[PDB]
Amino acid sequence: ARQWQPDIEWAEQFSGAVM
Amino acid sequence: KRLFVVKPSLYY
Amino acid sequence: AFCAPPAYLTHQQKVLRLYKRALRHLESWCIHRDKYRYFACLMRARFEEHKNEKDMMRATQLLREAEEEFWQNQHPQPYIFPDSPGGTSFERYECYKVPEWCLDYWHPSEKAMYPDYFSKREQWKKLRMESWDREVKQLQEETSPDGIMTEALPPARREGDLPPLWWHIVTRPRERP
Amino acid sequence: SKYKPAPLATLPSTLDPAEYDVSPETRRAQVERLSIRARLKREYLLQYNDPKRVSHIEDPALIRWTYARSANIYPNFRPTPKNSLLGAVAGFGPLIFWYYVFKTDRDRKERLIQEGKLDRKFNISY
Amino acid sequence: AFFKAMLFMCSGSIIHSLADEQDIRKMGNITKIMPFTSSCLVIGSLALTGMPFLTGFYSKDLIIEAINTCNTNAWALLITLIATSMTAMYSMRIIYFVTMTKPRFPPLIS
Amino acid sequence: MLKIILPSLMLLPLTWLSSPKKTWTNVTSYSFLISLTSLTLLWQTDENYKNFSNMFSSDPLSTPLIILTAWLLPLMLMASQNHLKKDNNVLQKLYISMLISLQILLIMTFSATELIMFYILFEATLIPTLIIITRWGNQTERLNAGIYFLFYTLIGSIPLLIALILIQNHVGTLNLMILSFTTHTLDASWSNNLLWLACMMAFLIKMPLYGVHLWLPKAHVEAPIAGSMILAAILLKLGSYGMIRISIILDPLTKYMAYPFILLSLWGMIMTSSICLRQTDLKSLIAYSSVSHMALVIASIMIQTPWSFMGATMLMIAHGLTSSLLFCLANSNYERIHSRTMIMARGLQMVFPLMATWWLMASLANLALPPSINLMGELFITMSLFSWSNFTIILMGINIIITGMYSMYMIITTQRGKLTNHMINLQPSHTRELTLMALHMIPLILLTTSPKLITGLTM
Amino acid sequence: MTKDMLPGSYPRTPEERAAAAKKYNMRVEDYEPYPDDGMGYGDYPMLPNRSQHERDPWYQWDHSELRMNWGEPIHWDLDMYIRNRVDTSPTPVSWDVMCKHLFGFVAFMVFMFWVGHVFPSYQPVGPKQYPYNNLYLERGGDPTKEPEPVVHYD
Amino acid sequence: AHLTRRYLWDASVEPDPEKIPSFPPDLGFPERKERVMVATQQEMMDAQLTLQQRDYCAHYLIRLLKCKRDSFPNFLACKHEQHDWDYCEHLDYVKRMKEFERERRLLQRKK
Amino acid sequence: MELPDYRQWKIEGTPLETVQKKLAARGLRDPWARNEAWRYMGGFAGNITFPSVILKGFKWGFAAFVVALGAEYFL
Amino acid sequence: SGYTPDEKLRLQQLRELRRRWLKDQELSPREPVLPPSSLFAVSHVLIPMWFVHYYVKYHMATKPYTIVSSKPRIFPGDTILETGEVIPPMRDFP
Amino acid sequence: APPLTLDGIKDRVLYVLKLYDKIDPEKLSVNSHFMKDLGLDSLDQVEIIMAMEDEFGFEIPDIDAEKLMCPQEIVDYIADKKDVYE
Amino acid sequence: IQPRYREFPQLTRSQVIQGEFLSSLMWFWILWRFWHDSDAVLGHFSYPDPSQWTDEELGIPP
Repeated sequence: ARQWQPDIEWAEQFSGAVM
Repeated sequence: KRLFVVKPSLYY
Repeated sequence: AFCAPPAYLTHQQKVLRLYKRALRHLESWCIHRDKYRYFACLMRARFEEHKNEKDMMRATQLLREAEEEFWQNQHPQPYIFPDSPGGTSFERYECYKVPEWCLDYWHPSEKAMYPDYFSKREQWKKLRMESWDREVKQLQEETSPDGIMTEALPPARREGDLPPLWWHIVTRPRERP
Repeated sequence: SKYKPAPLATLPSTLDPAEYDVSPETRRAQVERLSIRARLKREYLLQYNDPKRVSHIEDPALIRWTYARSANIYPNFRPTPKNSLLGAVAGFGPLIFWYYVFKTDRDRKERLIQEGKLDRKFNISY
Repeated sequence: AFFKAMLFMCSGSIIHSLADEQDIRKMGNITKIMPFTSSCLVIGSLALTGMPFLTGFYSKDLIIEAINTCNTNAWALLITLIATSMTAMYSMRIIYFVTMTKPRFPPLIS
Repeated sequence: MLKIILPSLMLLPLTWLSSPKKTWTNVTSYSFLISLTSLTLLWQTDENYKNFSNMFSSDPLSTPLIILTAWLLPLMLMASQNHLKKDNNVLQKLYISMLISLQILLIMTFSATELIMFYILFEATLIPTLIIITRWGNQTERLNAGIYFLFYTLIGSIPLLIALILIQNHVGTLNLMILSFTTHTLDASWSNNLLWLACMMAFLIKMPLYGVHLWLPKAHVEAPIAGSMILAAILLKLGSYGMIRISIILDPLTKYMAYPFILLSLWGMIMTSSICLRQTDLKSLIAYSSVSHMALVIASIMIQTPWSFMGATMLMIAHGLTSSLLFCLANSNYERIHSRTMIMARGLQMVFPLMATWWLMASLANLALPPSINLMGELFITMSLFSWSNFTIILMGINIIITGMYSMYMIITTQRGKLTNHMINLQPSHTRELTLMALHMIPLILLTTSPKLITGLTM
Repeated sequence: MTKDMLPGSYPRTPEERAAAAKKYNMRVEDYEPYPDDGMGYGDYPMLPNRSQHERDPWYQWDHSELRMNWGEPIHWDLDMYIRNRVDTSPTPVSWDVMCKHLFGFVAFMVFMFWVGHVFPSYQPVGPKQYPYNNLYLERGGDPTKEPEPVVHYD
Repeated sequence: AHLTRRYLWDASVEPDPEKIPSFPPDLGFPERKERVMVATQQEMMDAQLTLQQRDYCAHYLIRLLKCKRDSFPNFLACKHEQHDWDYCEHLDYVKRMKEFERERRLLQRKK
Repeated sequence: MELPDYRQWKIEGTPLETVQKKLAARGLRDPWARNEAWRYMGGFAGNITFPSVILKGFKWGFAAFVVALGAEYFL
Repeated sequence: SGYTPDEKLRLQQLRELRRRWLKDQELSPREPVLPPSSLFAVSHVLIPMWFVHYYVKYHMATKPYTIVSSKPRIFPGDTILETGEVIPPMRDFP
Repeated sequence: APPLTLDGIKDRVLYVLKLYDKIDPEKLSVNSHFMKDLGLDSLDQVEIIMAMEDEFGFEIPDIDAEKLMCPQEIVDYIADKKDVYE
Repeated sequence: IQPRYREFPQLTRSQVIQGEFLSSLMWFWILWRFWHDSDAVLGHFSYPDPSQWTDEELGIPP
């Protein structure tokens, strides 16, 4: 129903210094 | 003797 | 259609369903009534024999043998009542069975064409809304604690109550609208 | 006996060695089955005829099905023999077959043309 | 065209008269309870067969005359003749199980 | 043409400077008027084509695409009006601006004289599409979809730039009139076969070929709607147009560098329609049908005959209209159930007996119904392919069979059956979404009444 | 929804089998994944290859014209085994003898048509005689050319 | 019944339906009178006949068509005309059977 | 509604007598034959034959034929 | 053995409710309240024939090869309306 | 082809039941059980339901035929199915 | 009109008269056009026995 926007599991992959 | 026929809307 | 089946499904109704479908396929073969009546009496004799065995390891093999010799004489085109599965007129009028909730989207130009109907319908819906919570509570406070359960749908015990889960049985569209 | 099942035209309930077992170990199986069936039936009903239920019912099994058949494929795809060979065949085999078919036809056609023979008595629009 | 239209319409009269039931095992004695429909249905079946002056002759006679006066294939001739016999057979089957035997239909007559 | 693309630019201030309550109306009405004034360039009383400047021209292949691009915008704009109705006004207006940018850039593509103009615009079209797919898609796979849809295109298009640059350094002009009258036969070397591939395997990606089509389902399934309309209606045709323009400078290499692509198109058309026969997702079913249709256009352009280019144009326009129509019809149910699964809701034609006629007509357009510009195209390219080789009808017939099957199966398992009585949220209908289907179908009937226009360069 | 409610990979442990069957709403002794040949099948159950005709027609299912319930795991092939498409219902006659009878009948028909082609049934009569040289002129004659005076006799 | 005679027994002496004028025409005929036509080509053409239909018996067909046109109501008018056409065609068919039997009796002359 | 009395559906005058006779020879008895007995009683009684069906209206047909033949003689 | 004591009561309650419902589905005598021979030939056969004859006579028979028919199948022994040319008879049969 | 009423159904059901010859025309009532009140078997009940079926021209499923053990239950079943009252 | 249970219903003169009329008209037509045109039994012309013919007619020498 609702537009999907990211969550913490989607954001945590952009915090590892090397990706 | 008569009975209500259930119809969807048929107005729009 | 109205009553839900069990799990175990003991010996007796297996035998009876065999008797029923056998008599029906015989009716199909024996088209004329005199012949079907004769051979139906003969079939009831065949079933009356071995009616009392007290050997559940003999009656079951009699059942298996009878089902096999039924399948080797299964009429390919048996009789099927219309309005029954596999037959004509089965789901014919299903295209003409519109549910009740479609009236909730009607305009106030069609509803004005049928005022007394909706006068009764609104109080029907009020009845539903009033009985719902007590109905849920009744189903909640009658759960089999051992875990196993059935599609039995207990009734209403008190007055002012309604038999639980009734709005889909009641209000089911007619078979010939 | 005188009935040979197949992948189609299956064996009925009436002739299986099962459906006549009267053991005590099949019964509790069937009973837990009926219990699950009835639990989910009462759930679907308690959601069906709840007034103030304005929407539809979500039906998560259908969603699991669609996901298993859409997105859970490549994660669980592991290349193996009978996968790689099968894919190579089913990709490049019909390709080559139709290649040689059309190639033979076109070559024969241009041959019979350049020889100055072919019956094209009225071919105008091509 | 005429045979099939008449046959199907007689069938539809027989059907809609009683309930939606379409099977000859529950049709019974239609010569008497429906004289008009039976008369027309029998006319149609007879004309479907090569009856000598009812529009089935004026083709089918020439058809079979042509096919046993031509030099094409003998198995085709033979099985077409057998099939004409079978046409007579199933026409008689309808006329028997629908129009001649005793009632098999339910007892509420409408 | 300038009189068509300056008003299209003025539609942007019309969005931003209008009231929040009188912005969809004004822009929609004025877009319809742009579509109207885009009919002056159907005044071709002669054989010579219409050059308005060094920049802009318009041939009988340009003009239908021009008109269809100008005509889709009101339809996209009204279809996009139920969703993003609860969105902030700036977000609405950004959507409108992206759609109008698509309109402008696509008109500039189909009107371009040079190939570099066409290149930079064919690639500028990626940015609105990506934004629409990503900021306004409902699901989480939209991001991977945008990446696929962008990078397939760019991978194909960089060699295209290299080949155009080569052609400029070799000839000097890169204009299409002059490349027509000055085209040297090619020496038939690997250095020129690579040129053929570089010129073609940007458009063949976008059409698409069956070897490379995975961007199109992932995008159609996940773009909100209007992106799907465009991606089915003219972005695929933006490759066919390019092939028809660029093939003239590649003779005689098309006689033998085309076997793989004709063959891939044919077999993969069969493969895609078989997929359409068995597919849980309706918005994917439409997409694989689009692949199975555009494959015929690929083969047809490869054959380079008059009948073939003709039928390609016809199929292009017809497929665009009917595919946009089918995407609208699926969105009409998705705006209520919020599910693309088709077997979920399967017993309509009770509640929506009029939309169920638009469904039927949309499908009959899809399958080969004769009095229709779909069957005219399919038949003429079938005739071209039979002239080419008589053994191709064996494949076209399998396609025809499967294409009746999946379309009628769609209709049946979506409309016919028993109503899903557990769906109280089936609201009656929108006059908006009825007018949508009417505006998609009435053109099909008109163009069937007069297909003299809808042909191409050759008729 | 979320991950634990959706499919995954082959469970390969008894506790994972149990969690998967509890996810799919099945009895653990009935759960049976696909055999891990390496494909898209993960933890999704294998169900019996039986059509939706074989389900009880009288039971008022929750999904009528599909013969399923709101849970009730869906066979992988619930786009072909529906009532509209494919029927694995039994028959009074077996597959083997049915195919044997049909193919034998067809082959006998072909053989007898060949036998009739080699043993035609001609009426004991000659060919028709056409007067003007088999109508040479009425069938594209090229009148400037002289004809071939083929002539019949009484 | 003239098919048993070649498929079952006494084969290779009964005629084939093709090659019916196998032997020459004048064998055993000291003199011959060729068959005549009475309907000329222009009449037979301008009457708009079909190629299968414009055989030796076409003049009675022309007469039948003249009847069926002029006396169009009362389409039952001229049956004698159709009788004459049918009679001439029966005689043509008898000539055809006569050629068959000639060739049959002549293949026995060999042996 | 009006219905007839249930005290007239009898087997005597039907093939149901032969049914019960063969079945008593076999050593048994048949119920329900009175239910299946209205089919063989009045109106629905009597064996109508295929000649009776196929020769329907033949009387008046032959009469009209003779009449038209006499008219043919006199005209 | 049939319905249990509770199933029978469930059934009776639902029967009462169902019968009430079906009686509530009856229409009053006022319910659908609302606000209120050759002419067939001359309005369905003659006007289309007028338009069609106009088309056939002034847009089809004008253009060259719209209407094409076979020859009128002359016979021996008739005078021709166009030229008076008498076709002769057939030579006498025996 | 007119509809059917609860009194008509009752009359027809008792008409069918007054011709089995194991149930004599007396000894029965609208609530009369078959086994305990008339000494009937199970197969006899199956034959009785067959009689109802080929009377009214429709099928009673076996699961529900196992429950019908009084003529009023039959009348209630046919009344609920065919939607008789109004 | 009314229905009738287990008994034979009263028949209208219309339907029986019309059925009798159609059937009798069929039989009249058959008798008439078979008396006149009895060319289904055999035609005006005879199938000649060829075996009994001469050979002078066929012109055969020994």
